[PDB]
Amino acid sequence: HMSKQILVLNGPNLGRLGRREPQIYGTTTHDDLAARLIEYGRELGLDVEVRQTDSEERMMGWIHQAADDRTPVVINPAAWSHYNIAIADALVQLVAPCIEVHISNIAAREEFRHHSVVSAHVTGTIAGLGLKGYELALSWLATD
Amino acid sequence: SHMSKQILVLNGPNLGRLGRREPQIYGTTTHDDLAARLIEYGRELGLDVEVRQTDSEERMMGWIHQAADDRTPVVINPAAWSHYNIAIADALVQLVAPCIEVHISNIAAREEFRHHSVVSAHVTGTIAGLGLKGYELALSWLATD
Amino acid sequence: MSKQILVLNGPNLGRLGRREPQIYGTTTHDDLAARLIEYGRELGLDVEVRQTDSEERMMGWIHQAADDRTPVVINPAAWSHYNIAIADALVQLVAPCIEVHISNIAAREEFRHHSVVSAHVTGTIAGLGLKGYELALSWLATD
Amino acid sequence: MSKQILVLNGPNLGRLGRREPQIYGTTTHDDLAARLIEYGRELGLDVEVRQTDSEERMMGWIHQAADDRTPVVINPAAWSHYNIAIADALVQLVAPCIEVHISNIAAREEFRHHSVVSAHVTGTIAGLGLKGYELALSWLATD
Amino acid sequence: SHMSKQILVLNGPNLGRLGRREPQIYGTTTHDDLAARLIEYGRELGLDVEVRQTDSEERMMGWIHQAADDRTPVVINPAAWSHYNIAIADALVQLVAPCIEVHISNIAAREEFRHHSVVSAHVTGTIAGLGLKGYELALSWLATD
Amino acid sequence: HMSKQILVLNGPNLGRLGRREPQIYGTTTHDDLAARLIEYGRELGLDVEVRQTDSEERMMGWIHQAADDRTPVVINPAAWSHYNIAIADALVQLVAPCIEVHISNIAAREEFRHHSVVSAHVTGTIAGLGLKGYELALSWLATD
Amino acid sequence: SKQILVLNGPNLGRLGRRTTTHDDLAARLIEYGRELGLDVEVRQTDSEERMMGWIHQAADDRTPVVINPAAWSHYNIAIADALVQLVAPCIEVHISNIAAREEFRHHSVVSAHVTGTIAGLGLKGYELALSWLATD
Amino acid sequence: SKQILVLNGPNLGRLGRRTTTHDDLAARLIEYGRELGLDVEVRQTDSEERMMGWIHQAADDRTPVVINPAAWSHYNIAIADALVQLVAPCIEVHISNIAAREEFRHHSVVSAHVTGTIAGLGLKGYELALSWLATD
Amino acid sequence: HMSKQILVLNGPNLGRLGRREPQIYGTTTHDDLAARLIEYGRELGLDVEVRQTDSEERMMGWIHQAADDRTPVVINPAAWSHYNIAIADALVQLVAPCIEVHISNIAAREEFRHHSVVSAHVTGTIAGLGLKGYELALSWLATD
Amino acid sequence: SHMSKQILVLNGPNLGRLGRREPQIYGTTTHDDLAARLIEYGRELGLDVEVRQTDSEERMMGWIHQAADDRTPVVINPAAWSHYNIAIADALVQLVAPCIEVHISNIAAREEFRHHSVVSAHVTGTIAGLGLKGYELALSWLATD
Amino acid sequence: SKQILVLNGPNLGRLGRRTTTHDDLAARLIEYGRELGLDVEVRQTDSEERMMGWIHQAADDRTPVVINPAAWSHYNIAIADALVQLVAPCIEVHISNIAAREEFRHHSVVSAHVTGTIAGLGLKGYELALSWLATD
Amino acid sequence: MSKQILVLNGPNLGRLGRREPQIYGTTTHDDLAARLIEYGRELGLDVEVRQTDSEERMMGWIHQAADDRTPVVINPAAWSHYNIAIADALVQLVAPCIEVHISNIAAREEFRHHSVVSAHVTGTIAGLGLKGYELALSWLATD
Repeated sequence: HMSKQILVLNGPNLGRLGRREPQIYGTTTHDDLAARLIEYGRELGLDVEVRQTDSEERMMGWIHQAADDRTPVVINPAAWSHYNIAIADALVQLVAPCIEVHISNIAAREEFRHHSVVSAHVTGTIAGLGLKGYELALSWLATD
Repeated sequence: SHMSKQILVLNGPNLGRLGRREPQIYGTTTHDDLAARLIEYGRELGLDVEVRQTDSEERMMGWIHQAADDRTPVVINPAAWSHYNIAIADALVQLVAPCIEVHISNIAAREEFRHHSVVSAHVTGTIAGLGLKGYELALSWLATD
Repeated sequence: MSKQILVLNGPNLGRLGRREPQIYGTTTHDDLAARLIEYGRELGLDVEVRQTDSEERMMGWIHQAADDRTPVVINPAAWSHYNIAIADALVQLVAPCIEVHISNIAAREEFRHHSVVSAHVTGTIAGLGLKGYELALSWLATD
Repeated sequence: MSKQILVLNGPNLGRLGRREPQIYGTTTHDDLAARLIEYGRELGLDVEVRQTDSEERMMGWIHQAADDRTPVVINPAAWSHYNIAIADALVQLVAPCIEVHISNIAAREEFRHHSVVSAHVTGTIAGLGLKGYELALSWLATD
Repeated sequence: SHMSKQILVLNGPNLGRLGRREPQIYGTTTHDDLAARLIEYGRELGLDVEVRQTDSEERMMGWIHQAADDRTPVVINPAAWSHYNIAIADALVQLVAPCIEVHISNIAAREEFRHHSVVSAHVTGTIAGLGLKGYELALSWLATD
Repeated sequence: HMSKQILVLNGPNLGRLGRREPQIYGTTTHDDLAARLIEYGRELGLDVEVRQTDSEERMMGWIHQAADDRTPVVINPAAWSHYNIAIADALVQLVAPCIEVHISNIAAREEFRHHSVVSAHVTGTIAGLGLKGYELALSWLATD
Repeated sequence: SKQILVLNGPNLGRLGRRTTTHDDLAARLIEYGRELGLDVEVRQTDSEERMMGWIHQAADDRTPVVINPAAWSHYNIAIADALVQLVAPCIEVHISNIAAREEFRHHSVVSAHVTGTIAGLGLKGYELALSWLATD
Repeated sequence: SKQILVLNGPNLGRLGRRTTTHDDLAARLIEYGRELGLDVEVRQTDSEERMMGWIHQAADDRTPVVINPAAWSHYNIAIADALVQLVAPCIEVHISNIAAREEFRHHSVVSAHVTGTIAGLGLKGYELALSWLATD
Repeated sequence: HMSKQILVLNGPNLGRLGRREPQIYGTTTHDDLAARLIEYGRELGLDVEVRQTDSEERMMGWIHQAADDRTPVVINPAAWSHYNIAIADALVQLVAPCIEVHISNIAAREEFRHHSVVSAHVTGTIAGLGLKGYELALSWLATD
Repeated sequence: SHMSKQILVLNGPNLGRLGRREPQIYGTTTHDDLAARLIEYGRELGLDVEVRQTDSEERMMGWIHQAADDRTPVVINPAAWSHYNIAIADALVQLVAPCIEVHISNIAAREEFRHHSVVSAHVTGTIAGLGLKGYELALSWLATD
Repeated sequence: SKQILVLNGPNLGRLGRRTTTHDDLAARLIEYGRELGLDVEVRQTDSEERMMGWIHQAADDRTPVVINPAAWSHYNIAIADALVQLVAPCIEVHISNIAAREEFRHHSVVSAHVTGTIAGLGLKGYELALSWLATD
Repeated sequence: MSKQILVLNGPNLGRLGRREPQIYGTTTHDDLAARLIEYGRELGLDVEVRQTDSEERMMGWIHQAADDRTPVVINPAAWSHYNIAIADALVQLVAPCIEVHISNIAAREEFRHHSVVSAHVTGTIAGLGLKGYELALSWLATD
C-alpha cells in the first residue's frame, strides 16, 4: 500500500552467517535474518527488501538504484568498511538516510578493524548490538 | 507496558545544556525534556528508566560503580570524555550487565579529534549519529535482551 | 591507419551527470564517450571508451591493452586510493598510460590525496575536469 | 554601564607565586585578581576573576558566560593539552573568548606544544607572562 | 604416488597473465603450464590437486567458502589482494584445514607498499620469494601433515 | 613522636579494590590496604596516611598540601597516569621524593596503558608487583 | 588579448645541463601559444621574492598562470599562499613523474591551491596546460 | 628613544587585496606607538635575505621586534635561526587563528625561539604587542 | 662425494628447542632437529651441516665462511630478525642462495615480531610451517 | 636471617663499570661493592643471593636458560639491552619463577630513546629510578613471595 | 690550478656574534688551502638565489665545493636540487654536532646528494674537508 | 712523547676488500690498519687499530679508552643503526671521540640514515671513504 520501502544491503562474507563465530554472529543464517527483518519491518509498516553480495560491482549497482529511488538504506559493508572507498563514494550519492550496521563490536577487535571509511558518509552507525542492530536501524527509519 | 526491569541512562559533560548547546548539531530539546521522553518510552517497553546527567567524573564513576553492584544495564553518553577519559573507561569495565554507548552526533563526520572513542572497546556496543532517537534504540535493545 | 587509444573509466563514473556538477559537469558518461571519440577523430585517433564498476572487467581490459600495445587513458576513480590489484594490472602495460582525475584530488579530504596508480603510469592529469581526458588524447596524438 | 568580562583560571593556577618565578612571577592568584580588576576598571570594564582545579566548576562558569554573553579570558593551564570536555564547553560561548598561557608553551616539552582549546576560541596569547591577561582585557575594551 | 587427498591451489588477480606478466620477476611459465606442473607434482606425492585462478574477489570468496565446508587444505597466492583486501582475509578465517599463503616474488625486497600482507596472520604460514617452486614446497608440506 | 610522615595517594577506581580482576589486583579492599600500609609503616618508624579519591580537584589539593608540608608521596594515579597532565603538573610542585606505583604490569596490558605522563616527573616507579609495591615504596622512604 | 603567463621556478634556468634549454622551451611555448591564438610569456627565476611579485601581478591582471614550482613544490608555503591570490585559472606542471621518484618528492604543497596539476608528461605538459587554457 | 621594529613577511604587502592595506596598518601602528611613547617603524618584505638583515641589525641595536612571519612560520628555519640572535624581546603575531585553519598551518617553527605569540586577534594583535613593549 | 654442501644456521634461544611453547615449536630438541635435517638432506643428495649459536660474533663468522665457500644457507635468525642489522649486513655478503626460516607464524604474533630486517636481503622466506619449514628450504636447494 | 631460598641477580652491559660510569646518574658504588651489599641484604632476609654481571648477550642468555631450568627467581638489570634486545626478552620468557626488571636511573625522565623497555611486558614487574636500593626492594619482594 | 669553493649559507655572516668572525674563518681557510697547494675562495650569503648561482657555476667549472648550508640543511630542497648538478666532489660541513641538538635539526636534506658530511668538529671541519680535497 | 689514539672498527669491517669496492675500496682491514698507523706516525701520533664483530670485546676496548683517556675514532658499522649498548659505552669516554662511516649513510636505505651513536660523540664523518679515518686523525693531531 503506502508502506515505506527500505533496502537492507549486506556485503562480503555475510552470506555465510551461521557458519562463523556464533558467540558474536549467532547461529542464524542470512535467509533467517532476511525473513526476520521483512517480518519486523511489516509490523512497523515498512516494505523491507534484504540483499547480500560478495560483489562490489553488484553492491554499487544496488546503492546507485537506491540513490535514484530515494530509498533509505541499512548497510553492513562488513570487511569493505575498513578500506573500500569505491563503496563509500557510491553511498555519497544516496539522498534518503543511510545507517551503517556492524554485528560485532569492531572497536573491541584488532586495530585494522577499528576504522570505517563508510561512517563519515552515512547518517549514523550501530556496532556490537548483534543482529538486533538491523532491527534498531529499521525502528529509526519507521519514525523518520 | 509493565514497568519493572531497571535501566540507567547516564549523560556526561555539557549534556545538561542540551537545547542551547550547538542546536544545529544536537537539536532544541532540553535535558529535562529528553529525560521525560526516555522514562515514558521505557514505560511503554515495560522498563523502569532512570536518567542522570553530570559534568563531574567523580559523580559519574560513583553511578557506574553502583550499577556494577546492582547489575543494572547502562546506556551512557560520555560526550567529550569519549575521546580521552580512561578513568571513565576503567569504571565501565566494572559493569556486569550490558552497556550501550550513545553519541547524538555522527562523530565520524566531525573533526579528527572526535573520531576515536576510548569507551567503545569496553562496552557491549555503540550507536552514533541517530540523534536523541539513539537513546530509544538502546532502550529497545535492552527491552528484549 | 588511425592509432587506436583506449579510455577506461572506473567505479561510479557511469553516474556522471548525477551529483557535484561544479566538479564533474552535467554531461552523462555516454555524452563524454561520444565527445572523446569525436575529439580523437579530429586528431586522427581511433578512440574506444569503456566504463565499469567491476575490477575483474577492468583488469581484463588492461590485460588486452597490454597484449595489443594500445595506449591507455585511465580514470581509476576511488580505486586510485587503495586498489593495488588495478595498479598491478597497469604495470603490465607496454604503451604509454595517462591517469586522469576529473577533480583536484589534492584539494579534497586527506584520504583522496594519495594515488596508488600514479607511480606506475607515464603521467597524471588532475583537477582539469572532463577536458583532462582531451589533454591526454592530445599528448598521445603526437607521441 | 561597565562591560562585564570574566577571567577564568584552571588547574594549579591557585598556586601562582610558589614555583618557577622566572616564568610565572612571585605574585599570588589573589594579587593577580586584584591587578586585573584594577586594570579593567581603568579601561571601563567590570572584571571578575575566578580560579578552580575542578573541571565541573569550570564548565559551570563557562555555561553561565555562554548564557550571559559575557566575554571570557581563559587560562586552561594543563587542561589545554588534553581536556576535550573544557573545549566542548568553550565552543558554546557566544561572545569572544581569548586563551592565555603565561609561559611560552612552544618553548617547553613537546607534550605542551598542542592546545586542544586554541581552534575553538577567538585567539590565543602565549609566553607574555601575567601581562598576557592585560593584553586580552585591552583587546576586549575596544571590541 | 596414490592420488587421493584433495588439495586446492587458488591464484588471485593478474596471475592468469603469468608468462607475460613482468617475466624478469615472475618467470616465463604460463598459468596453464603451472597448473599442469602442480597437478603432476601432487600426483607424485599421492595428492589430488585442483588449480584455479580468478581476477574476481566474489569468485575467490566462493571457492574459499566451499573449501571451508569441504575441509580441503588450500594453497593461496592472493597476489596484490595481500596488501589490502580484508574481504579475502575474512573469507580465509572460515577455513578449518590448513592454508599456506605463497608469493612468487620476495615481497620484502620490493617497494614498501608490497611488504605487508593482511592475509599472513590468518593462515597457517607463508612462503615468499622461492618462485613457482614455492607452490611445490606448500604441497610437500601438506603431503606429510 | 619524631616519626617521618608519608602520604599514600590512590586515584580513580582504587576505592573499588577487591571487586575487580583478583588475579592482578587481589581480593583485598582499599580499607584493608590502608590498614596494612599504616601497620607496615609503623614497623619502619613511619607515620603513614592513606587517601583515595575519584576527584582530580581533591587529589590536586592533597598534592599541593604535600608540596607545602614537604611530605614524601607514594602515588597510584591509576588511569590518570595515561593522560592527566593536570595531575603531572601538581606533582612537579613536590619537594620531597615521590614514588609512582602501579599494581598491574602496565607494560603487559593494552598499548594505551604503556605510557605514564607521571613517570618523568617523580623520583621513580614500581609496576606489576601488586599491592606489595606500596610496601616497597615505604621501605625505600624509610632509609631516605 | 588572450595572455597566458608561464612561470618556471628554481633550477629550471639549467634545463639541458640539469637536452632542450630553457630558451628552447620558452620559444616553443610562445610559438605553440600563437598557433592557439594565445599571447604567451615565459619567465624563470630562482628568487622566491621575484616569483611572488610575478604571481601578485597575475592576480591583479587576472592572467591565467602555468607554473612549474620545481623543488619549491615540496615545502614552499610562501609560494602556495601567493598562488591563493590568483583569480584566473592556475595549472601546476611537473616535467617528471614525481609519484615515481623518492618519497620526499611525492607531496606538492601547491596542488591543493591551484586549478589542476599535470605531472610526468615531459615538456609537452606545458603545451597541454596551454591547450586547456585556449578553450577555457 | 623607545624604538620598536614591526617586521612583516611574505604576501603581507598584499593586505586588503589578499580591506585595510599594509600602508593603512603601518600608519595605524606608528600613530598607536606614538600615543604609548614608542618610536615605531614598520617594514614588509617577501625576501628572506632582506628580513634576515633587518633581524641581524635589531640584534645589534637591541631593538624589540614584533614579527609576522606569515607562511615562513610553518617551515623557514633560516628565519627562526636569525630570530635566536635577538637580545631584546620578540613577539610573533598571526592575524588569523592558525589553530582553527588547515593542519599544515598549526605548527610555527618561530614560536619556540621568541618571547611570545599572539594569534587570531586580527590587526589589533600588533597593537597588543606594542602595548606589552610599552611597559616592559 | 659430489654431494652439495648446505649450511643450516640457527640463532638465539634455538638451542632451547623442546623446552618452549610446544604447540608452536614442538617437543623436538635442537639435537633431534639437526639429526633430522642431516638425514633428510642425505636422501636429497645434500651434505647438510647444522649449527646453533646465541653469539652474534660466532654467527657472523659462519656467514662470512659461507660467503667465501659459496655454500647455500638456511638461516633462522630468531629474535635477531626483528632488529639485528649486523646479521643482515653479513648475509648481504653471501653469493649462493639464502632462505630465512621462522618456525612460528610471526605475522600472527605481537606487532614487534611482524617485521624482519633479514627478509629484504635473502632469496626468500618460509614462516609458520614449523620445523618442516627447514625441510622445505632443503627441498628447494636440492633442485637449485 | 636463615639464608636458603636461592635468588639470581643478573646485570647487563656497562654495569661492570659502576662507580666510573656517569656517577652523577648511577652513583659512586662499584659493581663489587653492590654484589657484596645485595648478598648481605639477602642473608638478612634468609635469601641465598648470587650476583653476576656480563657485557656478553650469549653469557646472559645462558644464565637465564639455567635459571629457567632451576626455577630460580631472577632480578635483572638489562641496562641498554632494555631498549631493543628481543633476544634477551625471548630468553626471559622461558623463566618460570618470578622475574623483576630493575633500572637504577628513572628512564622516563631521560632521552626518548631510553623510555621504552622491550623487557617489561615479559617479566613480573619493573622498578625504575630508585637507585641501587631498587635491587634491595626486588629482594624484599621475593623474600615474602 | 687546484681551485676549491667554500660556500656558507644563512646567518653564517654573523659568526662571532651568533668568537671567530666569518672574515677570520675565510682568511684561515685561504691560508690553510695555500699550505696544501689549493687555491681556496670563501663566499657567504643569506640569499638562496645567490647560493644557487654559485653552485650552478661550480657545476659548469667542475670546481669541488665545501658547503655549510646552515638552517637550509633541514628543509631547502631548492638548494639540494642545485647541488645534484655538481660534477666534482661536494662536502657538507656542520660546525655543531646536529645529532646532539633538537630533533628538528637531526635530518639534512643535503646529505644524500653530496659526497660526504662532516659534523660537530667545529671550524676545523672546514680544514678536514680541504685536506680531503688536497689528495683527491 | 707521542699522543696515543685508538681506532676501533665494528662488525663486518674485518671483510674490507671483499664486496662493494666502489664504496669500501679493494684494501683489506690489515692494509687499512698499516696505512692509519703510518699516517698517525707522520702526525706524531701513536695509533692502534682494532676490529671486532663482538659487542662485548668492543665495549671492553671503549671502557679501557675511558680509563686511559685515549681519544677514539670509531666506525660502529651496522651497530650505528640500533646498538644502544655500544652508545652507552661511548658516553663514558672522557677524551674526544669521532664516529666515521666509510659510506654516505644518508644516500642509502632509510634504515641506515639514523645513527644512535652520533648524539653521544664529539662529531661524525660520513661518505668520505677510507680517507675519513685520516681526517679524524688530522683533527686529533691538533686538538
